[PDB]
Amino acid sequence: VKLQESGGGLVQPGRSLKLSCAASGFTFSDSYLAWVRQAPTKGLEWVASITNSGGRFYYRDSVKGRFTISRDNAKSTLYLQMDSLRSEDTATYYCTRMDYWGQGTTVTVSSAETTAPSVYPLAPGTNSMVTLGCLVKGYFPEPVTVTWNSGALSSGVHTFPAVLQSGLYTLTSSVTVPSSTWPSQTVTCNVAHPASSTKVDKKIVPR
Amino acid sequence: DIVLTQTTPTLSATIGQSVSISCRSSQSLLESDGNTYLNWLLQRPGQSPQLLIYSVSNLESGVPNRFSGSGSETDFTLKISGVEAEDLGVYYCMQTTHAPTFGAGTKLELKRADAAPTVSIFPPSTEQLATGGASVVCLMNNFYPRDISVKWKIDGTERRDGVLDSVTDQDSKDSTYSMSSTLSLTKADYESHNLYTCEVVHKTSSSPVVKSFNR
Amino acid sequence: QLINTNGSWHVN
Repeated sequence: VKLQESGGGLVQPGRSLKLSCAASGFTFSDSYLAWVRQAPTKGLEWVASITNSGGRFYYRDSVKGRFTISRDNAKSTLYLQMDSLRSEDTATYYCTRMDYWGQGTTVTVSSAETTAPSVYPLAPGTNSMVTLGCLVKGYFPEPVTVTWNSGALSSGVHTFPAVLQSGLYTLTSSVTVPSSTWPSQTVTCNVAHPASSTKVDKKIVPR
Repeated sequence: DIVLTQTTPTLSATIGQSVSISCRSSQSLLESDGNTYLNWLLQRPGQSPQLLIYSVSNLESGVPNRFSGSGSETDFTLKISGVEAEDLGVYYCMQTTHAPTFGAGTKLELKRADAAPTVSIFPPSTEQLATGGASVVCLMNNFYPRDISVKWKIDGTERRDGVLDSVTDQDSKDSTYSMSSTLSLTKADYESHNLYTCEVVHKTSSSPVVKSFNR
Repeated sequence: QLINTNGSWHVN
């Protein structure tokens, strides 16, 4: 049994998106199916559901009149037409028969435009362990990948969840190295933002 | 609207310990056909939800025997008879007797020895100050339990506005949490003051951990 | 058993 969602992406408010879920490994026409969403950091919500032959369906109050659940039994595919999209609709959408769930498709509804981040060093401003970091500010959408000395520094690495501010994301990433390593040897954070096709390397230099 | 209440938002367990996660319904979940449509789901970090138990007590195929479910018409329980590391995550109760609803979830975290945070304060870079604003960063790394308090003090007085916090998921290897706090200020506001302090309150110490810089 | 497929909350 396999469920694979597609159609997710970034859209401005009021715009449309159609999600699809390709099914295999079971008699599709025999299964009742649903769309379950999860807003980032939040829990699960039942969006829409449909019986094996259509005929009966359900939409949660917040999506009534905007969303349309349908299925193509001959094509083994479940659909979710989403119109008049709101920021409230930002979530990962799962296609599910309850016993089986897909990997999800992410939907981001925002007026914010794809922006590359600005990378700032976090260096101490004063026989031990030193903590250095990178402030990755003003990017959209998520995610950003942060590595230290390419893959060379992996222990003592903390990449914190991004926080939203005025439609843009900001995160910090830290690395803990021995005092004998830095500034003697180079420490660099490598920031990757696939959405804007940006790779930024920032060497951490003492203050 | 049927309200599913999972009274405990977080549970701290040791490996091999037995745990019970409760779910309370606002109305009876007994359907006219004699069935009670209450399911239990687990969602491990970065994964999609996974069905453990359906119709109060039925174990789904492929799911370990240590998971059991029981319940009345309004009170339901998922029992883990000996928690394992793979059982860590968020547990959700869910019903379809009425218009489908979920519980807010119960995070099952691992209990470890208390660990004091390693606190680090960072002044804004000269580079960012060259723009409109300044961000003052405070890190509190590898601490346990999750419960921690951070206070920002500018020239001895507390600053509440422009503060944004973020906590990592419990580390799979060391079972600790790490938190980052960012104090956002304007260049003018930043240059107006001298002493910049991060005050950290954690159960590991009676006295707060204080980290400061000047400018 | 998995879902109340016949639930009265369904529309048509």
